[PDB]
Amino acid sequence: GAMAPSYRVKRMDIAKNDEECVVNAANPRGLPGDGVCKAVYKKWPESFKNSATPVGTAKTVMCGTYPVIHAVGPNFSNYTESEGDRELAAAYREVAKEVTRLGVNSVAIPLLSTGVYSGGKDRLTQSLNHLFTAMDSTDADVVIYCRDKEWEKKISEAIQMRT
Ligand SMILES: [Cl-]
Ligand SMILES: [Cl-]
Ligand SMILES: [Cl-]
Repeated sequence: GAMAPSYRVKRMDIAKNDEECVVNAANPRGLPGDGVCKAVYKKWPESFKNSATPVGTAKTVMCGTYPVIHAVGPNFSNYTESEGDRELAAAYREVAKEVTRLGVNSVAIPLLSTGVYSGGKDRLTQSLNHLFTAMDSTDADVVIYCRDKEWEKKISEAIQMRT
């Protein structure tokens, strides 16, 4: 575990992370996809061997010795708000199980279901709060990756609020 487990936020491409493993915002079919998923496919394409997994789950595939945790959030275009919220919470719970099992001291994580799976809604707070619920009991250093300047400020504020 990390000496003093922390949360941090960075505004940059998660494919250039400085952590011991990465969480992909995957699709259920293990396809290259777009956004975070396409960046992850370009950087770790070996990790997409048998990476298909259902919504609300995470499946880890090694690229060399570097673990890629494929986490499948719900597409809110297809799910009800209620069922989508349950599957989004579940995906993060499965990420915490994998991070624990791998014994890593640090993980790079995107906000699941906040881009093309958002159903056109701002889900920063919803997604981040499910991330915290799952990861708070882990002792890995968590580094959240985002691309928008206003998102970086709001995520940083939420981290700092808990102290
Ligand atoms: Cl970048
Ligand atoms: Cl997304
Ligand atoms: Cl973003």
